[PDB]
Amino acid sequence: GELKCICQELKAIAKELKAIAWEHKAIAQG
Amino acid sequence: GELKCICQELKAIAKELKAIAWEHKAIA
Amino acid sequence: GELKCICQELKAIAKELKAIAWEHKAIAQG
Amino acid sequence: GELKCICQELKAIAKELKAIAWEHKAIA
Amino acid sequence: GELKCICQELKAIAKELKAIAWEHKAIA
Amino acid sequence: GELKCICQELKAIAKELKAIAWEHKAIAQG
Repeated sequence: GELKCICQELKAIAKELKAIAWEHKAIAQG
Repeated sequence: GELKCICQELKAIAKELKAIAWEHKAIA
Repeated sequence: GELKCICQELKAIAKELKAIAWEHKAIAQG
Repeated sequence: GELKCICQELKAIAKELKAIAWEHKAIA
Repeated sequence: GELKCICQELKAIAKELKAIAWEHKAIA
Repeated sequence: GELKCICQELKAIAKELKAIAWEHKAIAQG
């Protein structure tokens, strides 16, 4: 069960980092 | 119990990153 | 020994990200 | 398939962090 | 030696995040 | 093969976070 959780949470982490990346780009573009 | 710990900490990490993401949403 | 280290370092990582999150909120609040 | 998933997601994470890093390069 | 590598890299990651955190402390 | 990938990607992640850290410091220094 632990490995499934780890997979799931890393998916969430990748998701949020993409959001942060897109927000940085948006901020830089004015 | 290491794998359980790893799962738990990653949950926390995901939570904090969401908080950071929603902050960036603000201020464009 | 490796898995213990991994657990320990992820604890540290979660800690620092919470710090960063709180600092962002503080910055946004003026 | 959990280990494969973990590998794949870490790839994505590395990719996004590089994007963030290059943004910071801009604006000094 | 993969698990050792993972441990080592996570140590580095924690270190860099602490640096980033203390930067944010500055500038409020 | 999966563990090798995980090791490799974490190396990349550590690398980018160091870059981000250095950029923050540079920004703070004016």
